[PDB]
Amino acid sequence: GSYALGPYQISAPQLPAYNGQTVGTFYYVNDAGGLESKVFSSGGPTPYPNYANAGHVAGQSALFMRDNGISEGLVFHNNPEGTCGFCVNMTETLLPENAKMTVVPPEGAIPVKRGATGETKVFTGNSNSPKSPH
DNA sequence: GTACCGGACGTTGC
DNA sequence: GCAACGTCCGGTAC
Ligand SMILES: [Mg+2]
Ligand SMILES: [Zn+2]
Repeated sequence: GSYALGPYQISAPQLPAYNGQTVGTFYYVNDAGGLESKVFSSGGPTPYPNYANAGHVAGQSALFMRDNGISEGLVFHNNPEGTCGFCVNMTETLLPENAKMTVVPPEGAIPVKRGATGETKVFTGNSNSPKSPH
């Protein structure tokens, strides 16, 4: 399908085959009207190791939106197992208040473990901010 | 190499 | 109310 982001109607872009590391592409709209994109990769150092979803594509996207003050965003990833239950329950925490970010798993995704979902999830950030690690 | 630990948030089962 | 459970993660004990 095609998802709306401001005035744009964007579909899923080409992503590398899932090798074991989840790679994703994140789209937003700049303070002018143009469409910008950034690639996020699983792993890497995170400022919140106390949140199990901070190392994921959805968590890195949420933290990016919080840092750069982005209100709307749209991310596509390539993980066939879907979006983990952590990213389901803690994204709105990580996300700044009233920020809208939809996470689109690859089409045809099949969850395996508990909490993982294969459908699109539209998160709405809550007034809660992430707890400091120390 | 395998096997756990662990913060943290909401869900499910009891 | 409480126990298990969820990583795309590192880190620690065998
Ligand atoms: Mg929040
Ligand atoms: Zn996740």
